Amino acid sequence: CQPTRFISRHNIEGIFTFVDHRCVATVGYQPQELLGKNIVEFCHPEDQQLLRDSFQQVVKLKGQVLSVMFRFRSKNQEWLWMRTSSFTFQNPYSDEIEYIICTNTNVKNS
Amino acid sequence: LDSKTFLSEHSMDMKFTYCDDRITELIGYHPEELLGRSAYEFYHALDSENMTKSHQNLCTKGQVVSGQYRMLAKHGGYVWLETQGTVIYNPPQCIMCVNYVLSE
Ligand SMILES: N#Cc1cc(F)cc(Oc2ccc(S(=O)(=O)C(F)F)c3c2CC(F)(F)[C@H]3O)c1
Repeated sequence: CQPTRFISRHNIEGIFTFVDHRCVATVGYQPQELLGKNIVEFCHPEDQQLLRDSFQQVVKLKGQVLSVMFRFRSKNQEWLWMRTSSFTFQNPYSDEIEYIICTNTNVKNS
Repeated sequence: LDSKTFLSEHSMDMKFTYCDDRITELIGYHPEELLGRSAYEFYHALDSENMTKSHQNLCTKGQVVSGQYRMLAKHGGYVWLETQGTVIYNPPQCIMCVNYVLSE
C-alpha cells in the first residue's frame, strides 16, 4: 500500500509557495487553503518550535535532506502525524534566494 | 474588565505588528515575541475554522466580533477571549483588535 504524501515548496520563513494536489487526500485541504499560509499554523503547539528550527536548519545543511516529524491539523481538525523531508534548491546559474522543497507523508508514530 | 482588555494590531495576513504590554499580565507573552507571527499559530485547534470564518466576515464587512475562542498561553493551557476586530483601510492597511479575556 502506497503511503499518502504530497510535495510542497516554501520560502525560508515556512510560508507555502507551492502545494501538490495530492494534499487533499493526505490532509484534506485544497491546495489554495494551504498557499500563502505558514506551515507552522497547521502545526501542533508542542511541535511548532521544532518545525521552525527545522526550517532554519535545512538552509544551513548545504542542500542535504532534513527530516522532521510533527502533528498536522487535518481539515477534520484531527492531529495527523507527518514526516516532512526537506532540502533546499538553488539554481547555480543564479544567485536567487534558495527555497525549500518538502515531501510530506502521514506516518505512524509507533 | 479594563485590566482584562488589551489591544493588538495585525497585518492583513493576521500577523501581529503591535501588542499592548498588558498581554504580559494576562497570557504571559511579551509583545516583542509576538511580532511577525500569525494569530493562527495561537488558536486552539477546535477554534481555528471558526476564526477563519470570523476573519472572512471581517474582510467582507470591515468590523466583526469574534465570539469565543481559546489562545494557547505562554506557559501551557488556554485562555478564552472575545475580540472585536476593525479593518483600517486608507485613501486595507491593518486590523485593530480589541481583545477581552474571558478566563484565567
Ligand atoms: N489566539 C489569539 C489571538 C490573540 C489576540 F490578542 C489577537 C488575535 O488575532 C485576532 C483575533 C480576532 C480577530 S477577529 O475578531 O477579527 C476574527 F478573526 F475573529 C482577528 C485576529 C487577527 C486578525 F487578523 F486581525 C483578525 O482575524 C488572536
